[PDB]
Amino acid sequence: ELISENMHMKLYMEGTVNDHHFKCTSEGEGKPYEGTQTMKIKVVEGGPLPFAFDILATSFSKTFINHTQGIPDFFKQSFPEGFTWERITTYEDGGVLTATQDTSLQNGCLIYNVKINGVNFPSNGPVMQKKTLGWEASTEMLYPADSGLRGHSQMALKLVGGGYLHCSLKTTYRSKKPAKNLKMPGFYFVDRKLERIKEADKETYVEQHEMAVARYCDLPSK
Amino acid sequence: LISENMHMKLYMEGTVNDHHFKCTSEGEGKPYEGTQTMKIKVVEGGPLPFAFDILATSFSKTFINHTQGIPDFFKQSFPEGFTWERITTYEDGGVLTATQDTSLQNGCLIYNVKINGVNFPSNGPVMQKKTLGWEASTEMLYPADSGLRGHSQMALKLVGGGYLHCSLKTTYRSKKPAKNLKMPGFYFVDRKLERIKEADKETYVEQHEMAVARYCDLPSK
Amino acid sequence: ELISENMHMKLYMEGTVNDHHFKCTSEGEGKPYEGTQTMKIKVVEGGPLPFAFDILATSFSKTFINHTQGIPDFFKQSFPEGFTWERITTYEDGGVLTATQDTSLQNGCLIYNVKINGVNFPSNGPVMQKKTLGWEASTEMLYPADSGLRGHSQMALKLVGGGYLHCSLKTTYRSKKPAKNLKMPGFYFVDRKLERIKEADKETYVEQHEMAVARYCDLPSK
Amino acid sequence: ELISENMHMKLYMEGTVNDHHFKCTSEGEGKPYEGTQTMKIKVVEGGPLPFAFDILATSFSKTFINHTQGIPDFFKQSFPEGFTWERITTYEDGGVLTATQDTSLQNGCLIYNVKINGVNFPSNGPVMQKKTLGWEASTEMLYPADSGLRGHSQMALKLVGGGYLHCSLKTTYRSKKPAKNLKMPGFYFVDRKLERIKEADKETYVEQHEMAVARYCDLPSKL
Repeated sequence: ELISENMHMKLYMEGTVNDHHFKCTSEGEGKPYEGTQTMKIKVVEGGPLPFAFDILATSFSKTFINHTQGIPDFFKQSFPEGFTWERITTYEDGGVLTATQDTSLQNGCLIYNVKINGVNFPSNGPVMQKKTLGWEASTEMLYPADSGLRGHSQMALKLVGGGYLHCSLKTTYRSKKPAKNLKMPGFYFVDRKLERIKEADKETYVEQHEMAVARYCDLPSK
Repeated sequence: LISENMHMKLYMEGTVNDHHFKCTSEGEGKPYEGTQTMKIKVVEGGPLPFAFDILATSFSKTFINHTQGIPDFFKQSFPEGFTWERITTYEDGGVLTATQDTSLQNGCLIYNVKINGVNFPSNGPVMQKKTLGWEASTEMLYPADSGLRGHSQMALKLVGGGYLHCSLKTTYRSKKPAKNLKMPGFYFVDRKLERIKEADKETYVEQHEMAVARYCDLPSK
Repeated sequence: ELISENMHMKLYMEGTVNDHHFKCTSEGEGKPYEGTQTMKIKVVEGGPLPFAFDILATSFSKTFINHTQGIPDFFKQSFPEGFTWERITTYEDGGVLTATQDTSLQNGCLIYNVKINGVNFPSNGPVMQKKTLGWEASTEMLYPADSGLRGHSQMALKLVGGGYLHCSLKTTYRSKKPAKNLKMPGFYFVDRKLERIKEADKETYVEQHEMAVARYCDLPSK
Repeated sequence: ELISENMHMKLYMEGTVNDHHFKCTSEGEGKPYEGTQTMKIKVVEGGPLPFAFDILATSFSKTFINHTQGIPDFFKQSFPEGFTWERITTYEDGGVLTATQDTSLQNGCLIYNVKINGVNFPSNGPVMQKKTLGWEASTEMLYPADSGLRGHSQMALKLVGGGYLHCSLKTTYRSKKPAKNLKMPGFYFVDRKLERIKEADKETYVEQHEMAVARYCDLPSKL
């Protein structure tokens, strides 16, 4: 395939959260079939960001899911054409972050381009006041809808002092390959753990590692 | 206390949109293995004009297998018991809200449920009965609001192959004083709720649930 | 017709908010065609309530709307048979209150039967802390949907210390009269001011007054 | 003062709805104190759009609100520096449109820069099917929150064949003036009517007019 066992990525991100404009770039590498990857990210315009970098974590990679149990892999199948995703993340204290993303393969490097637009993050809440400590593990459910894949997830943001801020994600993933050339999956889950591995200079340099494994529910039917 | 085999007794009243109804049920399960079966009868208001699936999560938190040493909020709560309060919101505007009392009286678990559903659309899948039961789901739980907050989503199978989506937001509240309980931190519950029998236009239903509490499996760092 | 210019009502309410059960009853009088009405409310079981009584205010009367400009009156038309309503109110701090109601006409008296179910009101928010100070005015939009009338509104709840807690209402009103026997309205608006006029005994006795007037938007068109 | 009885505007817009990229520009003029205005709009990249232009209507001007009854005018007071706004629009059938906007005054011309990001518009919904017929009238409620103004509104989109698609708007309006150089409004309403006046070329050319008037509830209080 066009997708080898070891892969590199380059990403460009532009966005506004509330009234704050910024731009980021990243480089990473990963193991697409093993479902692991690492991104090294730079905030290159608008830094330091007045908000916790955590709210941008999920906008930095769907090729790198280990699909088990024979679940067809919508993302890997989509090459050489590529795919797009579009998401809304809604925080329980009224912040909203939308993202739309293009994924292309050029010269055997994955290229990501992301546009972020966040609005209504409370100015005295944990995100604008940087009281956050990263994400717990999460499970997304995916299934065919709207001519691609729909994904639904919920995630919990660790807060200083031991509490949690909740959010939900609703995504639609769309293949640039025609649908007659795809073996579509049915309903399944992706478990993931996205972890900050280091940061420097007021979150203007960040490293992230994710592991992502696709699976069915392993419980028996009666 | 709660044994390896327990029985349960349930009464439920509610209104969906404008339709009033009552159900009862009786069950038998294994709390530490986290399996259970409920045998349900619609006793007033049957046949319901909406799919019975929307009532499924309202018929049992004692019956979760809490593995990996996770403190068990529900089993710990007895003899005093606990409550839960939930909103289920469907993507097409239906909303089902539920509040529940769990007691224990002479070795029997006793469940009392009130239901209030609104805004279920007239020509949507629930009211037109085009649903085919729920896929498996995962709830995340963590302390909040003086008990445990649970967050789940679920996908209702539709005739023809599609899905209707719904989010659940629950608060579970122990009747046993905070000082007498060991709280868990963040964890998941995986479950599979299946209809195993029906009859008489969904006025008699049997459901089986399996539920297991765990942490994420994935290597860290 | 059966709706006179001066009318009485009696109400019975039952419900639970989080884990707290309660019952209320009330009696009222008002002027249906003028859109004004007063309800005198008693909390008869579960008093005193742990939550602000404000969250129950909108669950205590759609016959008393002044329908102006010839807008057909879905509610006064539905008698003698009556109507039902069902609503969800969603608070921006995670509280949710749903209510289902039956409105009948018996010996010249309007009879209301309300069931309340409120869930997830945060223990540190204004409702549970009893730090609220009543509602601002609001405007509902209504239009035919779902074989009845759909209503959408938003309300602002005044808070001790200043500022507001926002909620949104989504309702469906349903006539017990056949469609063929109703003149349906098109799209319109109802302006209201609901005000607490009296309270005693830790909110176990309350008096509310509402003025409601239906209209179209009066702005010139192009 | 810097805001006249007649003002002109220029706008630049960049965005993506679902996976479709586009840019728009427009110019208009209007009467800030009578709260009327007209915008003529060109799609200059990505046209003809595969979605209903109606979803972009509210992202093309808060200076043109007639603030009656003495209500302090957060927007007109903010000049020469200007203000920003950020909004989420949520459609009952799953589509979401967020927008962030900068409003500036340069050369006695009002300048708007907008970025749109919409996601998850259903393929068989009226918006993706271009089966919409413009907006009914609407009311916004506004009050101080978060060091700016919070706005909540709801709108009904007319549909081919009858009936409506609902959406809610939640906005935060932020002044570039510091708070101690502003007289802040309390709670109030804005009534508006945004109307499509002309269109050409499969909606690649559109004229909208809006009238907006600030007011309190004029029902009598019993308190």
